[PDB]
This record gives sequence, structure tokens and C-alpha cells, in this order.
Amino acid sequence: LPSTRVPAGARHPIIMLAEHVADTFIAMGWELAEGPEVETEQFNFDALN
Amino acid sequence: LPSTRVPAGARHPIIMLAEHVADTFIAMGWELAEGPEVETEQFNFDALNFPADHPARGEQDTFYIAPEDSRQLLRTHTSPVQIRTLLARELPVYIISIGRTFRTDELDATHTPIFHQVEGLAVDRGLSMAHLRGTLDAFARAEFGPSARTRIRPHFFPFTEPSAEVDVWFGGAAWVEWGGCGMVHPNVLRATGIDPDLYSGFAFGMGLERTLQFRNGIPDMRDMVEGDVRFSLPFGVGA
Amino acid sequence: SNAMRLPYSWLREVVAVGASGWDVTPGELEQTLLRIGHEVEEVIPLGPVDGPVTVGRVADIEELTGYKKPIRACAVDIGDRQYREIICGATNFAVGDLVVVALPGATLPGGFTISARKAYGRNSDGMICSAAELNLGADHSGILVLPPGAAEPGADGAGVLGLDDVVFHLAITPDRGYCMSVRGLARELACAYDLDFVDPASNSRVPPLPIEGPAWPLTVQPETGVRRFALRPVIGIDPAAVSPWWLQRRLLLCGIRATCPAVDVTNYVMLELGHPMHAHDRNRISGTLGVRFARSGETAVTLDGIERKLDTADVLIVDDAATAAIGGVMGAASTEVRADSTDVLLEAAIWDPAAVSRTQRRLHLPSEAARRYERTVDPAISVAALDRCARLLADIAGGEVSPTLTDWRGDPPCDDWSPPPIRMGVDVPDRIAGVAYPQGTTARRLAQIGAVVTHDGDTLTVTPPSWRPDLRQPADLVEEVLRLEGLEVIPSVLPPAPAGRGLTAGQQRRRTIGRSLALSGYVEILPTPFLPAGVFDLWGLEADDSRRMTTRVLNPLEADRPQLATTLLPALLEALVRNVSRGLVDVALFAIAQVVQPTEQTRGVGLIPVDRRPTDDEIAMLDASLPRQPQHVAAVLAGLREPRGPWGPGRPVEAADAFEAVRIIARASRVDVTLRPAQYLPWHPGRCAQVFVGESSVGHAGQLHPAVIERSGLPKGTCAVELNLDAIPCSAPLPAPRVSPYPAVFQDVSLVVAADIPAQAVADAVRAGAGDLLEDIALFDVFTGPQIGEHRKSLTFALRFRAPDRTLTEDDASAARDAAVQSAAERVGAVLRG
Amino acid sequence: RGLTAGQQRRRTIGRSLALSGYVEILPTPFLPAGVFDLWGLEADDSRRMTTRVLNPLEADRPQLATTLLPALLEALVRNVSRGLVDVALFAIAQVVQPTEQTRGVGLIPVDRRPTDDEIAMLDASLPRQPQHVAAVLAGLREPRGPWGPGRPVEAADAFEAVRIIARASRVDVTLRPAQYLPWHPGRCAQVFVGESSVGHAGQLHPAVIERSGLPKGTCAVELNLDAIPCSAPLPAPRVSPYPAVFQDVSLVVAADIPAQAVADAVRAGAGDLLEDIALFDVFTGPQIGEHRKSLTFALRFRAPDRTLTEDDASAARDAAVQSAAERVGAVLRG
RNA sequence: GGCCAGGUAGCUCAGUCGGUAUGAGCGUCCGCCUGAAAAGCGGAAGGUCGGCGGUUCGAUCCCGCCCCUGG
Ligand SMILES: Nc1nc2ccccc2[nH]1
Ligand SMILES: [Mg+2]
Ligand SMILES: [Mg+2]
Ligand SMILES: [Mg+2]
Ligand SMILES: [Mg+2]
Ligand SMILES: [Mg+2]
Repeated sequence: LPSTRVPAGARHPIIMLAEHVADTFIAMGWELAEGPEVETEQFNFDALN
Repeated sequence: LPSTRVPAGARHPIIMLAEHVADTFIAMGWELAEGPEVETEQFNFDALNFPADHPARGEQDTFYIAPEDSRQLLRTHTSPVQIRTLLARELPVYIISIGRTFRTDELDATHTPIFHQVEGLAVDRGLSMAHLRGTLDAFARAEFGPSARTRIRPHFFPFTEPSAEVDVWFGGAAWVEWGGCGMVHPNVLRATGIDPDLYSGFAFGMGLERTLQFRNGIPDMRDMVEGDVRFSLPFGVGA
Repeated sequence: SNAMRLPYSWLREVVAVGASGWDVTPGELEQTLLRIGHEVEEVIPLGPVDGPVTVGRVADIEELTGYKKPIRACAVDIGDRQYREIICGATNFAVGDLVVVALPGATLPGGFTISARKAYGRNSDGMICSAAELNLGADHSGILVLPPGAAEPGADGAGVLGLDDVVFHLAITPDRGYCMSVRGLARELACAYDLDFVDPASNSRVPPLPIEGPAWPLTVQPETGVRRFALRPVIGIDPAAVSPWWLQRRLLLCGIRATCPAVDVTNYVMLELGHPMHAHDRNRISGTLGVRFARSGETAVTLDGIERKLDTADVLIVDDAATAAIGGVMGAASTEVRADSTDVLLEAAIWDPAAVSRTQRRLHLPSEAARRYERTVDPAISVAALDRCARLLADIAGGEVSPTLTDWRGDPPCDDWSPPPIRMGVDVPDRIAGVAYPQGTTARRLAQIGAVVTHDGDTLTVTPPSWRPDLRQPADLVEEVLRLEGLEVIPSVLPPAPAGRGLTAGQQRRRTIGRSLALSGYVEILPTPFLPAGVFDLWGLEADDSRRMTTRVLNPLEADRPQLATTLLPALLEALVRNVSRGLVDVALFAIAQVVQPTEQTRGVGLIPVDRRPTDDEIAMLDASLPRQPQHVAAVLAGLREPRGPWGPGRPVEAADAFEAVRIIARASRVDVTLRPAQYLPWHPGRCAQVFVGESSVGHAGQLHPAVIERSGLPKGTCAVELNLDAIPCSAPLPAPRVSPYPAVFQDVSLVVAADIPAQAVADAVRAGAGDLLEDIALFDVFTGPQIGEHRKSLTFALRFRAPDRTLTEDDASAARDAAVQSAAERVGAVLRG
Repeated sequence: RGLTAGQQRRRTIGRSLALSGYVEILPTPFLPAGVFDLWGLEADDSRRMTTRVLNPLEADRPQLATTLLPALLEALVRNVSRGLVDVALFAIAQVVQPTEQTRGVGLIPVDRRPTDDEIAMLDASLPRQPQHVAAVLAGLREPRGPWGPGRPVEAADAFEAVRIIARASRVDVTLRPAQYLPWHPGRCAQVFVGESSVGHAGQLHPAVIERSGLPKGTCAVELNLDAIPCSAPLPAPRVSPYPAVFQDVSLVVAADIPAQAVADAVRAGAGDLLEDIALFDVFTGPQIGEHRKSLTFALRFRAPDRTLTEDDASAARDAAVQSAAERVGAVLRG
């Protein structure tokens, strides 16, 4: 008989893929950074040649 | 108004600590190995340079598997995983192992017969005591904060030479013994088909129950292993 | 044991011979001993005492009668013209004995101030102190009696007793047997402090006694492993003599009791030089002394009066009449020294360490001599220790050293006891330490510890001394250099670890399962690997149940629990009983751990030579001799599964909660499971499911059998689940869903089946017949009214049909529904509800 | 050093919400056409101060997202309009909150490294952009089945999402009644970590629901994860081997008194003997005064060094009753 | 290993050297009480007194062996 009173949940695959990519690089010694989406043109174009 | 119709759950703090320790070493490129709790005497003693009929093997009490003189036992440490790794894996080797270990100690507020240990083993070209000390300091910083200071002092273990013990300084603040370490004995490398003139290595071992005892100030170690929910629940769900 | 007790004054004295004026505080000494590798278990200062604590002599004793214990009124001479009257309850002294008196105004260790009390109808002007009250020794049965000549009445007690001293309790590692003596520890301190060392066993400190002939006829069987056997007699010792106080005090502070000068001298030289010594009554030796293996069934009475069953691998000392000693463990009662012994034959022997270790362990005799021999004793100092004994005993007991000496040194005689030389690069300690040491550091440190060092360009040839049999490989020499320079100078450098692969799939799976169960209301516990006593009998298992084929432990901490866990449930149920029996009655526990399931009787594998790599066949052979150790996840539930609250009274645990635990683990493992009714103890045969992943069975779940619950003292309705994680294949699916933008069709179907038909079987049949158009199916009603036949039930499923490329008509969905109904009719005997 | 504390928290929050029946979505950062006008927000609402886009994909959606709710409520409409009417979605993403008009920074020479003062000048010219977690719910919260007909979503399900996030963050939250559009003013809770406001939760305003085409009874949550401090507590529990004492206390309070406030007052007065406390009864009726309610809490007392007498426990209970009288005006049920 | 000393209700313990442990505190159950509880008052249930044997007409108690703790 059905026993799960909790509805079906799921994390997004893209988040799951990002987690798997992040874990792959942490295992190689790398780290995870941060970045704003609203960016200045100094950091998005000017400082990148 | 209360809305949590689910009972409070929790993972055990020792499992959470092992998971934090495993994450700490994986973040440095290390991997996590496995090992059976019932181990042959060859891998628990003979391959680890334990001398026969010597107090190095005699004064250490062991849970032996029936019948008598069966060359089978409950492993006294996670050190046999060093033998299994060096026999199965290719060089270089940078591994940690977290598993149950068995000693014949009476269960009280600071001792437990059945506890969990963290074994570390690194084998590579040009590994020195400085690399062991660097690994130990990073380990202690991850578990005891950035202000954690360690000290190593000489000791003895059959499978290491030189051998040492690790103390930690995070009473209120003094030197407390954390675990044992040392360079992998060249006999252990020869017993696994490794040239001691080409490869060197170090190893270490810390008890998880002992680590959690002074990292959190827990009084009774009997509460760590008896399974009362009053001990686990305050630690939260844990991931 | 590995304990070494010694007072600082003695240790300081031996160091100070070569380093006059050397003196350090106890705190610094503890740190220096620790920094070179000597575990300091305790630092015990003697006393302290304050006020009038003086030596006295008991000049009279009056026996006060009529009490609960014999009480003595004593007149004590304390060195002045007025004898002090003191009441004492001890009976271990006589008139004329020297004692230690604490007078009124004195303060004993513990803050106890002494005053004159009116006790037993008499005047007590102080007290006669025991070693425990003075914090000198552990004895408290009687009072302390100093040997005659120790001091005169009126001497300061603290000075005579040496209460300014400090006792160091050391734990010596088994690789440093040479440190079980003042000689070794003093040499270590000379190394640590860069001091000139005068060896207390050298010929300048123990000048050799004459050698004019053999001391006793001796035959040695070299197969016993004896390396040296020396004998020298001391004749005409005074049976009335007692050891001086300085000797008895140093023995006491080292944990040894004084008895007679012959035994005291052997014990004292043992502590000073590290060479065990024994005194035989020579007048009780009959014929030639023989060193040989014991014979089968041979016994021997040790000098403690206990008969010892010997073994063919035990080494004995025998004469023509009896056994004289168990070689290197204990002497026999036949040649022991007694109160009337006048002629003594001292024995200085070096025994095989392995033979002594085997014998003393089998006989449960870890004597002071045994633990030193099993850790190797310097064979070069045997005659030195012998001569040191003979001269000290002759001096103390008024005897005369005999100029005879027997000295068996092997066949052929061995003249040099030095280990083989070792070749090592001059910078090898630098490379292993990661430290550039100053030039000459390695050579200086290795010569410090007593080795001979010769230089051949860049290669050192190092011959370790005879008392360091642990120095066999260059790594051993490296440790000597590093520990003496100090491990604190080694820098902290992170190793060059390569890019790793992270956690295995199995390691990530255990994390996900533990996280999901904890978030679902379960508490994790660590299961003990030892099964409780007769738990399978409580479960009512058959005698041939595979769970009973366990692995037993020879020496468990609980004799009733030797076997290892073939299932995680007994440990979880024990933790459940602990919780419920302490007021936590609504509990759900889980555990992820391994079990031990052997497939054959315990078969051991012989010793493989550890000088080479074991072949792949030998590696696979050692693995097959070990029991199988699969990873299991298990859980137990009792009490309320849903707590009470403002919503209602809560819900008691039922079997469906255990089935839900299976589904949580399944979703955490990214696999699909099927549940089928099963019979499997200790579960309830009507409320037990067998869990399958594909066609492979992975465990069981449900409510436990009520008879098992009663017999085990468990809460009623206790449920349990156990799965073998190793039997569940690791899966990494890659779904590629295509969301249909067209509307769906909602239809419900009511099917009547026999009560025994599982609902999942009706659902699978509906899916099989409906086809690809079926997007979702959910059971939402089970009805069992008499309108339905007896032993029958109505099941209503909600169906959702959707096409990927078109909008369906009601007839389109009804066609798929009718094919699903026909499929249920054929597979589970379903009838459309009328 | 691996994952930062915050990065670990976002994983635990995502794992816990999914295991609790929530489906994650990727929220779009482009606000719908006048979404705040649908919410009825005031013209001076801090959420209306958005960053605009010069060339948007759609000329009627050029505003950036100040809150994650418009994107989640949009994804909720897609699911409900396509037959999936019982939904619960969440999203863990950052938002955009400018504190002034869009200001520009002059060109800094690329041939050199900008000084730390030039870096700080470039950061201040950007919106704050904190990491948020939000969720929306509609339809059946508990699906129907053989157990029964299921439970529709209610405001308490949004508050439970807060407690799910709070447990994943290893922090304690307090909920207080509050008015904050687009939430229903009588079904809205402001969430607090210590003294810092971290977001809101509860049922949505019925006018907002009708004007947005949302399902009736839609509930929503939104928390500011950057306002929730990181915590790594080190508990040191000591399990008492002595038996406990079970007692219940019935307290009458005004209807507006939150049940958690009474629980906190009972705990503060009961002292260290109180091992557990749970509310299991909320009773109204003429036996109790008008606009009042009776709350019964189950209490568990235990000493660490002794067995208690019933008088020991009752003494701790009376002290708890006194503390509730002084803090929330509670009256012992007579 | 030594002679002792502990093992007693669900928890923590007291107490008995042969026919009731009139066991305590808390835990469990019932009644009064309450909308439902708790307290309060009034009552009940539950120990095969560590296990296996022996002695005895009968053993928690005496004897032997054993298991589990502290000195
Ligand atoms: N368990 C353990 N492991 C060790 C590894 C090196 C030195 C000492 C050790 N004790
Ligand atoms: Mg060494
Ligand atoms: Mg008890
Ligand atoms: Mg009642
Ligand atoms: Mg009552
Ligand atoms: Mg009774």
C-alpha cells in the first residue's frame, strides 16, 4: 500500500549538475567563488582586455 | 503554532565528525578508502612490522577470533588499511580511512572498547616529516579552528620510524594528546613491494570519540556510544 | 608492564658524576623527558612536612588492654633529656626501633596539624607516623621503622627520609628497554643536555673483581637462547645484617620492598644498571648447575611458594636435585635466600627475550626481571653488574667476595656484543626531517647515544652500542638524531597531493541515506558489533538459520557476548530498549554499518614473509579466509510515529512506517524497489515485506513478531527494517524528460480484487495495459463493505492521460483505460466495479 | 578549504526542502509586467526601487527582480494551468536591490591594478544583491490516498517551510504576526533570527491572488539568507540516568497571545529541570472567557544528579506558571 | 589474580543470614476531577532479588561453579 504521505519533491537538475561539478573540483583542491550578476563594465569588459 | 508534524531526527555526531574530517582531506586531494573490521593477523601485525613474541605485539591486547591461534582478529587499528591500499593502489598514495577499531578497554567516561579512528597514509617521492607536520596542522585547524596549535613529540609504533604523538592546544588551555603519527617504516614499504630508496611516507591515526570529547567538551563518553536520543538530538539534523 | 619509577635525587646523582652541579626543576625535567620520547605518567613530590618531625627511638612500650584494638603507650627518645609519651595503634615495632615522630605543631601531608590529644586515658604528645602519612610510601598497616644506624634520635625527619625528593613515574616504550634503569635514563639526559656521561656500569665505576678460577660447575644448552651466564660467590654474610636506609629508601621509591641484604642488593643493582640479578643460597645447590629447556609436564615451585606448570619452550636453571629458577622470570624456592643464608651464589644471566616473553605471559608472571629481559638487557654489563652486586653485598652484610667467577659467553665465546654496523648518508636525517641541520649534527648525536661512527666521504658507518639492539636500520638512526635535536624544529609544509576523485558512489550514497532518514524523523546510533546473549533464541530462529553462523571472539569483555553481528537489528533493538526504559517511548532509530557473515569455519592463513610483496594469489587467499562484511542499513520504530499536538492525538507506529523507511532509502539510493509479502523472523509473518531491487532480494521490513516482542522486552507494535546496501546496485540515471504542452485527461477506475492481491500488483497491471498515454496513477481508496464480496476489496485509482503531440478525446483515454482494465482482469483477476 | 559555510548551507536548505515535498525551479531575474501593481504595493515600497534594463527581451518586462516571489508565482501559474494543481516550488538565488539611482563609475586604466579604494568605489555603485530563499504553495499540501482525502495548503505550511530552512541553517527563528503585502495581514508572519528580521511567510492576500490569477489560498515564503548569520554550535549534552517526571499545565491567555510566547515563559520559569515541553491542546469555548484560549503543554522534568519527588517538579511548574503570568498574563486553568 | 564488597521493579536505590521485598522515589494503570489533561486525594499492577546446579518439605537469604562491576 502507498505509505508516502509527503508529496514528490525534487531539486533542479542544473543545480544538481552544478553541485556535481563543484564537488569534482573541490576534490582536486579547487574552491568555489562568488560574483554579482549586476556587474560594472570595468569588471565585465574593461579589465578583461 | 506548532507545524512540524515530523518527529525530531538527527545523525550521530561521530558520523558528522567523520564526514567533516573526510571533507577536509578530500578538499586537499586525498581520497577515502575502506577496510574490513575482521582482519587477518598478517595485515594487522605482521605487515605492520610488529615483532613476533615481542611486547610490541604482546603488551597490546587484541580481540582474537576463535579458535585459538587462528591468525584472525578484530583489527586493533585502521592501520591494516595502509597495507591493503599500498598493495592494491598505484603510487603516489594519499588516503584516509574512517572505520571502527577494537581495543580491550573498559567503557567509562573517557575510554571505550569500540571506537572510530581516522587513519591517514601518504606515500610519494620525497615525503618528509615536514609534510606530516603540515598535514597535521591543517587537520587540527579544520577541527579546532584557525587558532589551533599542535606539537609533536617522539614516541614508538612498530609500523613507523621515527614515530611521534600529536598534542593539540586550541585544562582550559594546555597540551592534550590527540593521536599518533610518524614516517612509514621501510619494512612496511618492503612488505608491500615499494622501494624505500625511491618512496617515503607518513601515517597518522586519531580517535573520533576522543576528538569530539574535547572539541565539544563532552563529559561522559558512555553517552557517545550508548545510543540515547538525548545525546544525538541536540546536534540537529546534520545536513 | 612498562612502568619505570625512580626518585629524582638518584637520577640527578648519576647524571652529576659526569656533570657536577647538574640540577633542574621537576617541571623542566618532565618537559625534557617528554621532548625526547619518555612518557611521564606522574610526577609525585614527597611529603611535604612542616614543624617538628624528627627521628625517635622507642625506649618503652606499655600495652593498654581492654579496647577494640591493641593500643600501645610508648616512651620515645627524641634526642633530648625528656622522653615523649606517644600512643600508637600499630604493632609492627619493638623497643629499640627507630621511628619517625610528628610532634604537636607539625603538619603532615594533607594539611593535618598534629596536637596533643587525651586519648585512651593517656597523654599523647604527638604520633608515630607511617609511610603513607608522611607521603613517603603506600604502607599504612603499620608505622615506619628505620633500619638500625639510619640516624640518631633527634635527627630531622624530612632530611633523613629525604622528603625533598620527587618520584617520576615513567612509561617506557618497548623499543627502549635500556631506559628501565637509572643508567639508561641518566644517559638519555646527558644526551639531551649535551653533558659528559660517566657510565655507572663502566669498569671505572665498577672495578672488576679478581678472576682466579671457576665459581661453580655449569652446563649450558645453547639452544635455549642464553647469551651469557655468570656466577660469583659471596661467603660468610651476616644473617643479622640489614640493608642501610639509603638503600631501602631508594628501593621503596622505585616500588620495591626491602627484605634482606642479599635480595635488596640484587634489586638495587637491577634498578641502577638495568641488569636483573638473583641471589642463590649456595649451600642449597646440589651438584652441577644446568641451563636447559623444561621437559613435558615438568613443574617448579617459584620462591613465592606456587607450583608452576612448565612448557618445553621454557628455559630453566636446574641442579642435580631440583629446579633453581625459571630462566629470567623467577627463582625457585629450592635455592632462595632465607634468614639463615650465609653463603650466596649471585647469578648474572642474559636470556632470550622471546623465550622470556612467552614464558612470563603464559605463567602470568610479569616480574621486574621478566619485563626487562623481554625488552633485551645489555649483555656487555653482566660481569660488571655481578661484581657490583658482590662488592655491595659483602660490604653491607659483612661477607667476603670470593675471587672465583664463572662466565659462560656462548659457544664459541663471544667477545663483542655490538650489533652489526649500519651505513647511512650523512644528510639522510636532514632529508627525512625536512630540516637542514648544522654540519656534524648526525655524527655528534649518534656518538652521543653510544655508537661508533666512521666517515667514508659522504657515507657514515655506524655501529650501535650493545645496549641499543633497537638500532638496526638507517630509519632507527634517523629517529635518534631527530628526537635529540627536537621535533619542534621541523617546519610545517603541505604535501604535494595530486588531484583526487572525491567520494565513491557508495560513500555518497551512505551520506544521502543518513541525511534522508534523519530528516524523516530517525535518530542515528552507533551499533555495537557484538551480539547480545542468546538474542537469536529470543527471535526463535531455527538452528540452521544463516544468521546464527557467526564469528566468535576468544577473549571478549563480556563472556556471554563473544559472537559478532550478522545483522544490525539486535544492536538497534538494545538501543531502543534503553531509550524507552528511560522515558523516551516514541523513538525511531537507524544505523548504517557493516555486519560479519562467514561462509566457512574460521580458517587461518600462515605467516607470509614480510621481506617481499605478497603475490596476488596470496592477497586473494587472505581475503577468502575472511568472513563477508557487507554494508547494512537498518531501523527500528516504537511508540508514536507522529507526535501529538494541536492537530490531534498523534499516530502509533505501524508496519507501513517501516515500509516507508524502505522507500526513503530507495529514493535516497535512486533505485526502485518492490515489496512482496514474506515470512522471515523476527518479523510478523502477516505484516512483513521482502524488499527487491529488480530480481535481487535486499532485505525485509514490517512489524516484529509479537512473541519476539514479548520475549525480548520490547514495546508492543515495534517495527523494524533491514537492507543490505551492498546488494543494491549503484545507479546513476540520466533522465531526459519531454514536457508535453497539451492538456491531460482525468479518469478514475474502481477495480474489485481478492483481498490477498497487492495494490501495487493492480497498479502495475493498469500501467501495463494503459500504455504510453498514462502519465500518472495514484491509489486513493480501498473499500471493503459487504457490498463488495467477502475477502474482496475495491481499489480506486486516479488516472491522468496525456499525449505528447495532440489533444486527446474522452474516447481516446477510455480506450487506454479499458485496455488497462482488461490487463488487470488478466493479471490479478480484477473486476470492474458494478 | 572546500565549501564555505554559506555554500554548505545552501545545499542543506535545498536538500531539506526537496525531501519535504518542494520542487526546485530556476527563477528568472526579469520581473513581470507591473507585478508590484498586481500586489498593490505602495509607490514608496522598497521593492519598487528596482534596476531597469535598457534593451529587454520584452519591452513590458525591463525591471530586475527585487524578490524571488514573482518568478516562483509565475512558475506556479504554469504548473496549475497545465493540470498540476497541487504544487510546492522553491528557489535559492540572489536578488537585486539598488539603494540609489543607477550610478556609473569612470574608466580605470587597465595597465595597472586598481587600488583598494577604487575597488570599494566600484562596489558601492552596485546593488546589494543578497542570497534569498523563497517558496510558493498551492492546492493539496498532503496528497489524498487510502489514509484519507488529503489536506489543502494553509499558512502553517509556509511557516513549516521557515522552520525547515531554519533547521537546515542550524538557527532558531521566531515568528511574529505582521502586515506585509502581498501576504494576508491576518495570515502573515515576519521571521526573526535573534533581533534581525530575515523575511516573511504565510498565506497571500486574496485580492492579490484574484488579480494575479493565482490559485485560491496560495501561500508563500521568502527569507534573506545573508541576514541569517552562519552558526556552528558545539553542543555538549549530558544524558541523565535518573527518571523523569511527566506533568501537564493548562494556561488561559488572551487570543492574541502567541503559543510560542507562553512556551518561552514556561521554559524561562521552569528552570534547568525542564527537559522537554510540547503543546498538545488549544481549547476555546464558553468555559473560557470570550476572546481567550486555553493551552495545555506536556512537560518533562529531569534532574542530572537525583530522582525527583513530585513536589520538586510541581515547584518548577509553579515557577513556570508565575513566569507565564508575568510575561503573557497567563492564568492557571481552574 | 587475592579475600572481600556490589548485581534487587521500567529508572535510581534501600532492605532482608529459609515460608510477605507489608520496599522507597519517580515510571505504568484505575477512580474522583477536566471539554480533554496534569496536579491533588484515593487505589491497583508489575521483581521469577545476576545465571546454572546443590542442600531443604520449602532458597533473594545457606553451599559450589560461572557471568557482569568497584577496591
Ligand atoms: N592508529 C594509529 N595509526 C597510526 C599511524 C602512524 C603512527 C601511529 C598510529 N596509531
Ligand atoms: Mg626507534
Ligand atoms: Mg536496575
Ligand atoms: Mg491519572
Ligand atoms: Mg496515583
Ligand atoms: Mg506494590
